[PDB]
Amino acid sequence: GFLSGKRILVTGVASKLSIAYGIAQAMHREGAELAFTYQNDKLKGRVEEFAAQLGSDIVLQCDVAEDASIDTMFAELGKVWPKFDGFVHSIGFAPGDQLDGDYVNAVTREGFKIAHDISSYSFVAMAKACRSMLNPGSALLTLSYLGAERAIPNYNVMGLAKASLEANVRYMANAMGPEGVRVNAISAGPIRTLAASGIKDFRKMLAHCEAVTPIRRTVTIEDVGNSAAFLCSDLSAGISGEVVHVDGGFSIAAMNE
Amino acid sequence: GFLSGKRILVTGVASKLSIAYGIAQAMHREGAELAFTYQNDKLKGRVEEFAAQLGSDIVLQCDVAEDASIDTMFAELGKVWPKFDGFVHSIGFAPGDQLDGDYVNAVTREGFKIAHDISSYSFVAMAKACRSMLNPGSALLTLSYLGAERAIPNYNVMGLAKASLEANVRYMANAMGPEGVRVNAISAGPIRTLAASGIKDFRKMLAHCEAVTPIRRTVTIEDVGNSAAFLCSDLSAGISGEVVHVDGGFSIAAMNE
Amino acid sequence: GFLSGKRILVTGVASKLSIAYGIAQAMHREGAELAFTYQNDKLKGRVEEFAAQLGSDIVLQCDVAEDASIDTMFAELGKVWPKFDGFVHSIGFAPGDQLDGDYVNAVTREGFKIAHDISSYSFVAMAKACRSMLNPGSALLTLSYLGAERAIPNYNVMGLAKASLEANVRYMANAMGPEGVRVNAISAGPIRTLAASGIKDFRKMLAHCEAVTPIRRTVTIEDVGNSAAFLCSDLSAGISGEVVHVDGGFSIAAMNE
Amino acid sequence: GFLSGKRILVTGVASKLSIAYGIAQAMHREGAELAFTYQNDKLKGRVEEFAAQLGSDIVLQCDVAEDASIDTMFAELGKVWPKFDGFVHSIGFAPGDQLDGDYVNAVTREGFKIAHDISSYSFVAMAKACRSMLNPGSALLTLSYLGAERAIPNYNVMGLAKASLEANVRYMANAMGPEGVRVNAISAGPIRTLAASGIKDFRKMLAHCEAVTPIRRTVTIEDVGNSAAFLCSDLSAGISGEVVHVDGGFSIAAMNE
Ligand SMILES: [C]C1=[C][C]=C(S(=O)(=O)N2N=[C]C3=C([C]=[C][C]=[C]3)[B@]2([O])O[C]2[C]([O])[C]([C]OP(=O)([O-])OP([O])(=O)O[C][C]3O[C](N4[C]=NC5=C4N=[C]N=C5[N])[C]([O])[C]3[O])O[C]2[N+]2=[C][C]=[C]C(C([N])=O)=[C]2)[C]=[C]1
Ligand SMILES: [C]C1=[C][C]=C(S(=O)(=O)N2N=[C]C3=C([C]=[C][C]=[C]3)[B@]2([O])O[C]2[C]([O])[C]([C]OP(=O)([O-])OP([O])(=O)O[C][C]3O[C](N4[C]=NC5=C4N=[C]N=C5[N])[C]([O])[C]3[O])O[C]2[N+]2=[C][C]=[C]C(C([N])=O)=[C]2)[C]=[C]1
Ligand SMILES: [C]C1=[C][C]=C(S(=O)(=O)N2N=[C]C3=C([C]=[C][C]=[C]3)[B@]2([O])O[C]2[C]([O])[C]([C]OP(=O)([O-])OP([O])(=O)O[C][C]3O[C](N4[C]=NC5=C4N=[C]N=C5[N])[C]([O])[C]3[O])O[C]2[N+]2=[C][C]=[C]C(C([N])=O)=[C]2)[C]=[C]1
Ligand SMILES: [C]C1=[C][C]=C(S(=O)(=O)N2N=[C]C3=C([C]=[C][C]=[C]3)[B@]2([O])O[C]2[C]([O])[C]([C]OP(=O)([O-])OP([O])(=O)O[C][C]3O[C](N4[C]=NC5=C4N=[C]N=C5[N])[C]([O])[C]3[O])O[C]2[N+]2=[C][C]=[C]C(C([N])=O)=[C]2)[C]=[C]1
Repeated sequence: GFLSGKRILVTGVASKLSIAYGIAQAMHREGAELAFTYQNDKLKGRVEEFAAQLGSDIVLQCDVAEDASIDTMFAELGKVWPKFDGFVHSIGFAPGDQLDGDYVNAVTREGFKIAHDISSYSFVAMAKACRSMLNPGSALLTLSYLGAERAIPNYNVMGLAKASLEANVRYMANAMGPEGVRVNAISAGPIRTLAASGIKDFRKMLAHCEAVTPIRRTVTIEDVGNSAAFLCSDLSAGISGEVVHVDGGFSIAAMNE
Repeated sequence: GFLSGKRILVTGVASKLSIAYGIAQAMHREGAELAFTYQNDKLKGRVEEFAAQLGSDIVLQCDVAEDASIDTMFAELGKVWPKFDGFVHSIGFAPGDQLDGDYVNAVTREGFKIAHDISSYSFVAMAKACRSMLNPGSALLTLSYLGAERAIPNYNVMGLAKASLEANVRYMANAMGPEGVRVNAISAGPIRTLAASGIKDFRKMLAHCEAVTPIRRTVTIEDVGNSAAFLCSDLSAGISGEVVHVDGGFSIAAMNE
Repeated sequence: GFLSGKRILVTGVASKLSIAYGIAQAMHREGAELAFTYQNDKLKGRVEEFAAQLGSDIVLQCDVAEDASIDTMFAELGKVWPKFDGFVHSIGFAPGDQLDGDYVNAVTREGFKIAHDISSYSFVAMAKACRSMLNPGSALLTLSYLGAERAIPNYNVMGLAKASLEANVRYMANAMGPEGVRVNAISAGPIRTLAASGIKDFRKMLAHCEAVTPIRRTVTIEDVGNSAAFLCSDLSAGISGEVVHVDGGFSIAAMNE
Repeated sequence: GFLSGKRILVTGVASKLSIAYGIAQAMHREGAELAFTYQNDKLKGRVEEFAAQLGSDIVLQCDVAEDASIDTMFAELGKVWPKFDGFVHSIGFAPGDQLDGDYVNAVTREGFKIAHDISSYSFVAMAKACRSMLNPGSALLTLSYLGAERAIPNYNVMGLAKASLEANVRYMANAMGPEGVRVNAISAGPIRTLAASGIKDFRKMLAHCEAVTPIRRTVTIEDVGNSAAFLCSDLSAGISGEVVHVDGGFSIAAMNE
């Protein structure tokens, strides 16, 4: 496949509904060698199981809240992947109280802080820590949301964190391009799922989106995974510092009703 | 390849330096069946020759200045491709007097008109004419330039035409998504070439670009072709109405010096 | 008045409800000396009457479709204002057939032509004609619509025209900057009126807007007039090449329902 | 004055050269009643003196790092202004180590934290504290920089902070709109000063700008003050959630050299 020869590290797998699961599957199908991380002991077994299904046994703990955890993970990856071709950052977080109702009333100093630490800083943290082990032609990827560009109900502070993330993509791209590294983000649409969200009234969001999206449907983790694989392959060599909208055209339309 | 089974029509091939040549090569490598058009008798033989090299013998005349030429071409394609999976619009034009010096002084009613007719209207003209023969899952693609988003010296009126083009992409995406059609544009960087441009002081443009581009180089028709092939494949199903910047991050940086 | 000592030329007044009327009223209130042009005989008296109310007797014909018309209007204007300080361009026209239905179907070569010629080229056309009559510190203004940036049902090719116009603003800005001239555009939201708009199902556009607009109402020609006055005044000295949205935060929110 | 009958609170005055000083001067000139806050004891007298010149004796301390500080400042402010009409937020801070060199290297968890906390969260923090003291028709203003939108050498994490701030503007705009409050930001260009900036090789930023800025000069706190006054006045009633660029067309041109 177009990823054959590539050794990628994938984060934020938590279930078969996880965007990163979809990305992992796709990258594997295009012939990449994958490594996985997990946040805690609660997820360890699920990921190990998924890993194995995708021919991997490089499963490491990483909680991006702790620089030490990041360092230690990269230290262990190195034993087996002294050098590698990048990573997919699919992590995010904020306290629930934060995503409910009036943004001004909801937001707090600490929530803002957490949302931004986990959801935005963490991406560069990882780059900072594995910078030396990345190969030229390596690609870093993160996932964002329209929430960052427009004010979305209930999305509240994640909107801010995402905007920070997308700026991060650009500052990182600029900093690392000269050494062979490309950095982009995929801004995906709300994915239709069964589970339950943090975004309040997500179910509606999905409903409305399908009706007014040019392609007339929500996207899938497949849709998202296919773009990520491309964006992480040498086929995208000319693209860096970009936020690609994978939302079936939702963002470019208006008043479709 | 990821384009296997796909029947694409490619325009604007004029030489081995043509962006569309690069797109054609790439699409062919990913297993698509290609058809070509040519503007006039002066180019007919070169294209026929390229076509053959890419296993095609569907070479038709099309001058997008004439609706009749468009209709007639689509009529003939139909004999052999009653239905097909889209097309790549890589056409553009403006009178030379137009791209030299102060924009206000240079621009004229007629130049503006021509630039916009050929460079922007032509894309929807083609869609209008082959709408009925497109298959669900079909993808339409055009090529644009930063010139459309920023004021670029000498680029003058093409800048306007390009802005019209990029708006066209969105209006077309919105109109055709519901029937299975996706429409995007690639905004490519200035490509390093030997030939001579219409854009005055292009050589400099290339020079400056390489120095301040995050990847530290100009892109290639390969870079561009690889993105187009992806954007025309089912791998991009979740992307429509988008203007993807394939310029190695040039647009996202500033004052790099 | 912050406009005191300015001679500004106002285009496209056609009723007490026209956006240009509101721009005129504000400018006059802020101390500007005004002049008016009208499109054709049928509007002569009306405009002649408004002008009276606005303490002016400078009323000329000008059909932007004709270069000679523009040359002449300025030739005449200069008999009384050999130098002035900016002209407000509130003009645009598409054939109605163009504004209803599927863009791709509705669109036509001629329709496209006319829309851009009148709605876009015209703005530079006038700049070009009075360039030497302008004083340092002059400012040119035009009026856009969100349709330039997003696909909006029925707006169709007007959307492409506006996009072209907004690109014009920057090119013009970049060319006349060094000689003391600023060029900007105001992108107004839909203004609730009683008459009938050439734009299809506009009433609904109105209803929807107020509900989801952050300020919870539609803007007035008053609101628009005021921003207009400011942008043509020395108070906006640091602003050029700008598309200022004056639509109550509408373009920035998403899924407010 | 178009600000007559308004009570506006001004933040971040630290010298005669501070952007807030210029915003104050303009607002005062346009008839606004002003109040000031200072960060710490070391600035008390200075601000107390400016205020005097600006016909005010409302001078309070406020360190946005502390919620209690904000609560108290407003508690005190309310003894004299139980209701007012908007506060101007001209505050931001990063640790210097952060602003020099390779972003990825320079950056650090704490640096990132502080930058966003002070430069971004603070703005909503204040909104949140005086929300009930605000009159219908109030307006909040903040100051950004192009670094939010583009990667700029050395600006580094401040770039992420600003991006976060600009997202805040929209979220805030969308939340307080219905209750009569507008929120906007002015993205100013680099202002030529004599002192020394915490920002690295800034002088050069200055030199470069004037050369390539469409108006061919840097903006003044005067230019910025004026736009500021307007945006906090009823004249800008139709404007909310907006990032107005006040940098002489700089962000819009490309390759002017
Ligand atoms: C409260 C809350 C939480 C969280 C959040 S986040 O994450 O951020 N998100 N989510 C979801 C969503 C979103 C958006 C929209 C919609 C939805 B977001 O905002 O973003 C997202 C993210 O980023 C990504 C992913 O997602 P998904 O796949 O879905 O997810 P999950 O499965 O859950 O996963 C996640 C992950 O992460 C991790 N972490 C956390 N924390 C941590 C971690 N790691 C390490 N460390 C630490 N500390 C966990 O574990 C998991 O695994 O993508 C995105 N998106 C985008 C777009 C769209 C989407 C959808 N879904 O549709 C998604 C918020 C709130
Ligand atoms: C004067 C002048 C002319 C022209 C023009 S255009 O075309 O538009 N262009 N070119 C170039 C350039 C540009 C931009 C930038 C740079 C450069 B533009 O603006 O755009 C472009 C286009 O669109 C496309 C393509 O290109 P290329 O590939 O290079 O080209 P060629 O080879 O030349 O080819 C073209 C074509 O077309 C055709 N046509 C015409 N006309 C017509 C036609 N067809 C049909 N009909 C009619 N009527 C011919 O024949 C040929 O084949 O892409 C683009 N780009 C973008 C970006 C970048 C680039 C580079 N190169 O770098 C490109 C202008 C002015
Ligand atoms: C069918 C058609 C379509 C369109 C047109 S227009 O003009 O272009 N428009 N209208 C309306 C509207 C719009 C948009 C949106 C909405 C609505 B549009 O597109 O735009 C507009 C314009 O531009 C301006 C102003 O308007 P108004 O004021 O409303 O209107 P009127 O009153 O009618 O005025 C106009 C004018 O122009 C003129 N012209 C024409 N042609 C010509 C002229 N002049 C000279 N020459 C020539 N050739 C007449 O006469 C008159 O005065 O603004 C805009 N806007 C924007 C935004 C918003 C708005 C509202 N309304 O809301 C508006 C056409 C047709
Ligand atoms: C090292 C560092 C960095 C940064 C900062 S900041 O503030 O942030 N900045 N600065 C400067 C600049 C910028 C940008 C660009 C350029 C330059 B930034 O980033 O920003 C700015 C700001 O925001 C505003 C204002 O500024 P200015 O006026 O210039 O300054 P000053 O005078 O110094 O002021 C400030 C203020 O703040 C305050 N704070 C702090 N912290 C705190 C406070 N308060 C309270 N609390 C707390 N905690 C002090 O005190 C003072 O007063 O604007 C801006 N900008 C924009 C644009 C442009 C510009 C110019 N300059 O050009 C500016 C820091 C550090």
